[PDB]
Amino acid sequence: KVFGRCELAAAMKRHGLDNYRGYSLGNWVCAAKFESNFNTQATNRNTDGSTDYGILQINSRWWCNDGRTPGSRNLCNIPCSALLSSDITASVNCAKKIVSDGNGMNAWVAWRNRCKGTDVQAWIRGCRL
Repeated sequence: KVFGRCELAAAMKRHGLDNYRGYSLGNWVCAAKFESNFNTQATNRNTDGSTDYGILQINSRWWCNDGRTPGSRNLCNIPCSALLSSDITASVNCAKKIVSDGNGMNAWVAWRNRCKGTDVQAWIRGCRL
């Protein structure tokens, strides 16, 4: 499912992501935009052979099991197919785990190189949330 900008923001707020570990809702929308483009089915193979899954392009190396990432962990205890569901609940649950560590939303390359430092608030602008 390809989300709308505001639709998604609204859904993430519902899931306890607005200012989660100090990161306002616009940061999360911005990340989704440049990670998946709001498409929950986005998958992307990494050079190391791990695969990024879903709306927030969560990685098989650490967070989920795709059954083909040798030497990996599954710290969110989920199949990576759980991350392509149009119900964003496992993506968001697993995001809270990733951001709660020590590198924050710097774990998301697209956030760091495309959101960090921006007027991220623009991503929830004109959204009835």
